[PDB]
Amino acid sequence: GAGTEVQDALERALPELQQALSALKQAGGARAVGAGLAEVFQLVEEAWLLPAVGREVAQGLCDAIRLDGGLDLLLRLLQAPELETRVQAARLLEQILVAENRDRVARIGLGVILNLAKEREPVELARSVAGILEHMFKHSEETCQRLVAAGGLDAVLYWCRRTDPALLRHCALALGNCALHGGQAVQRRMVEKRAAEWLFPLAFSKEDELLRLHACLAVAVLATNKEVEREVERSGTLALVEPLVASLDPGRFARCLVGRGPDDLQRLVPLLDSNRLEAQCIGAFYLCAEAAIKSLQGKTKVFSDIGAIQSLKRLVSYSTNGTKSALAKRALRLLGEEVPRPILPSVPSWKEAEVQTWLQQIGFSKYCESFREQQVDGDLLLRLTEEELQTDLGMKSGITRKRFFRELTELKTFANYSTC
Amino acid sequence: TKVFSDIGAIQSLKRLVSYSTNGTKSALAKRALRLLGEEVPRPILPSVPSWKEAEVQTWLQQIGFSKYCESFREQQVDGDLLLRLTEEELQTDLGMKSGITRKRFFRELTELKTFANYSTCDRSNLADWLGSLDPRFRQYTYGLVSCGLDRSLLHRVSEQQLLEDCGIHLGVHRARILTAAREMLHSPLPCTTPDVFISYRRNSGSQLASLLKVHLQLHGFSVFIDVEKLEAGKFEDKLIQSVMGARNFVLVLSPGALDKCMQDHDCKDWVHKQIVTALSCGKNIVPIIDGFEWPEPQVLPEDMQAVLTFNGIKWSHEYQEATIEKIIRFLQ
Amino acid sequence: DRSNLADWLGSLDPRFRQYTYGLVSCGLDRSLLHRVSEQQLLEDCGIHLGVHRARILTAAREMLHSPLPCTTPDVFISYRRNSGSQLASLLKVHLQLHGFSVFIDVEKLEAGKF
Amino acid sequence: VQRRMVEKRAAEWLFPLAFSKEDELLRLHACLAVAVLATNKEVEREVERSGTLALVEPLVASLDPGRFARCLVGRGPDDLQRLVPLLDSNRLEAQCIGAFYLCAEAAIKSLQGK
Repeated sequence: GAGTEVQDALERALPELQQALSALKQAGGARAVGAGLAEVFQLVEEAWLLPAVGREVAQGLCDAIRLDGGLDLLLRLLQAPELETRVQAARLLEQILVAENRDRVARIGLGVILNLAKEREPVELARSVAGILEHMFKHSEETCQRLVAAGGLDAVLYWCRRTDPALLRHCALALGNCALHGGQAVQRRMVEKRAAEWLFPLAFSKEDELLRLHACLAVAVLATNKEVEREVERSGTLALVEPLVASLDPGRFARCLVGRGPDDLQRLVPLLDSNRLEAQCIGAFYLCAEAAIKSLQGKTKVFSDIGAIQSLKRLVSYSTNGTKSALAKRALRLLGEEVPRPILPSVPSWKEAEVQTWLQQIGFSKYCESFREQQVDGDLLLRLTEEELQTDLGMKSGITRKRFFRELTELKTFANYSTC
Repeated sequence: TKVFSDIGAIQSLKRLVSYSTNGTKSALAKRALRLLGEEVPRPILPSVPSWKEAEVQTWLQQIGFSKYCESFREQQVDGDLLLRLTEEELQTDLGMKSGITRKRFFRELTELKTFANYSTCDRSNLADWLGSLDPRFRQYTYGLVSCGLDRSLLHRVSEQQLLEDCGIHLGVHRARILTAAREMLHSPLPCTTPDVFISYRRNSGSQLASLLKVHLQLHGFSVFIDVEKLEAGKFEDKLIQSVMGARNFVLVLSPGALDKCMQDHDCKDWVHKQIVTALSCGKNIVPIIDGFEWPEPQVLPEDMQAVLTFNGIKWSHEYQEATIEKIIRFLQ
Repeated sequence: DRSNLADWLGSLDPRFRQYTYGLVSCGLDRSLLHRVSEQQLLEDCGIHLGVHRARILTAAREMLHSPLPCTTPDVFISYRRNSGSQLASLLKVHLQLHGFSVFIDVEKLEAGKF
Repeated sequence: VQRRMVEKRAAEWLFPLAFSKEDELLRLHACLAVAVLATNKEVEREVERSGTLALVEPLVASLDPGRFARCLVGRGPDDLQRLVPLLDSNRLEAQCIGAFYLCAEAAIKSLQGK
């Protein structure tokens, strides 16, 4: 297996990590410390930059740094009043924040980081600080809330008036991870601090493409917050979403990844079941990119259990948006799934045929027989009832009935009536 | 390691994590769970509205009701059909024949709702309102908002409806909420064009233009930005009207903006076009120097040379706040 | 319980105590007992002796009548982080027991927000 | 067809090949051959008399699944299924070679995640 090869690369790097750890123990003014930092940075850099299976190599490296020297070492280096020390150490952090690294650095010394945020002048420093927070806003709602009480939100917002590419990429990605990982009152805090009004200069850039894309994923998941929905819209930012999604391509940046796990994907399907245009389009976009990637790897099963496939059968069935429908179909075919036809809006005039078609298009094809028996058509459908279903159509589970009526409503919600 | 089971804290230790939110608490709980060598459950999903059948099964296990996971995957119980589960539904269709079971399942279901998030479904936080009423009134947030009700409309519900539609059964709670509502009506009665146009180089000043937009909007200034990324389609049709609608006219003097406006006597340059129309309508024109060097008058077409007469404002990328208050002093 | 519906039912009748949980499992307390219906006490609170129902209820409408249930620092503590800490806590206790809004440097870090 | 094979001394010519001191995949596949043959009871008695199934278990012991699973990067949903009958047989050789190839393809399909 390749695991032996990863162990091989480790048997090389771990000694280098010991050399570094040694080099860090001597409290050099700015020379030996910085040297050790810079080198161990490259050691884990080529680990991430390992063209072979090198992800888990870097994971083992950060594991060793946590089990040998921990983070508290680096934490104290962050309180060393010398800039360069802080900067380099922060760079190191920026590459070592694994989930467990996040847990530790949170529990022990996130407040130190919070002290680093108050100072923002060195663009190289600020870049690192931003990325660190970005990874940290992925940890826990409590962690976020703490970052919110602290100027852990003020800093990323102050940093939206500068021009560093990686910095702004960090800030956008950060606030996006925040909103998706903050919590109800947290999104509140976001908008109440003019969050969208500072996601604006970034999604609007003529400079970077992933910058705007993520910067719009942010406002998009925000749109899942009805409570601030009205303020988000008033910011004048959700306009930029659909044009941009139209502009770019799923695959062209799916290959800029090679993406997510079974939980960073699932935190997005709620973007597809929303009521708003922006959430649907960005959701279909990211889902199409990850569908291409997971089909390349062949891991096309996760989507089913998280179940976006059903939604992808709805952002077309009752769709009306071209870009939305196109991206949805593209993800459906990259997942190799039955693209349904756009159903007929003149639901009054549905004959038994489209009744059967529709019955399938909701995964209730299991009843198509019963309905073709009872001649359910565009009228007898819309006036279906409880006793009718449960008794004559044998749908014995109200839990079924409760669901069928749900979809039936959404259908009517789409249904046209110019005939009746 | 057997005493804990019979005293039964293990169940609690599966709850000081499941609906946990405290890091130290959760950590110590997991540590005890592993020292007892017990299945640490995952922190369940707060967006209970959006629970698919999967997490429904996961949760069903995480309460020791995995014995029903089969029945629920059969009935497609999800983040909605779950929250609206009822007595007859459970006992009859889901075969949970013991009410003593049902009484317990509903107990946990309540605690779940007590934790459940609703940022997708509520619109005006009936959640915290019920919460501020009673810390355990939160258990009917979805029970309500599944009936088109909110703050502003709670004041006219009947008691009966709250029994029939909202599915609450503790008549005491019914009277309590209702009385709270008629008071919500009484003391906290829920009652019922541009000013600034942005002209900017399509690439260079775009960044700073967005910055100015943000600033002035945060200061309450109706600002119009050239949202279009094409500079095409309707060639100078609606944007000119937007110019006419903005009393104040903002222009970012970015490097390389005016050289494509020089000697465009054909009025082809959209920026130039906006310059001419804003000049003609006598708007409050605001040019903003940032890295741009002043050109010759004659090299510009006469219809746009008038901008050189207005005050140039240099932008400080540091004192952007002071730069913006200075900018605001010029507005009308 | 939060406000001892227990002893209240007790002071009413030594064997009325048998519905404490029967009540507080319905969000009721002292201050809110005065507006329960009889029916609720049959349906929600699950008591069945209608005599007891009338008796409690009558007691409540009286609870409303005679015993109607109605609705920054002054002192800062500076102390050595280790030496005076004990005596500082003592002073805190004393002055609080005397009704003095006292602020103690609760933080054990002397760090964070400097 | 397997009849025709053995009747033409098939195993007796799979012998010089699974016995090679030269190639490792050569013998391995050369033994997979006699192994699936062993699923033929009708010739089972002749296969055994050829004196070839002896070499199977020693060889399987010698080599490794992964070391040659990486010599692939394997099969599809039908070139795999034509082998599980090697695991449900009654004989030692079929079981061992079947578990071997299955372990290699399990490593590969886990690498891909399939």
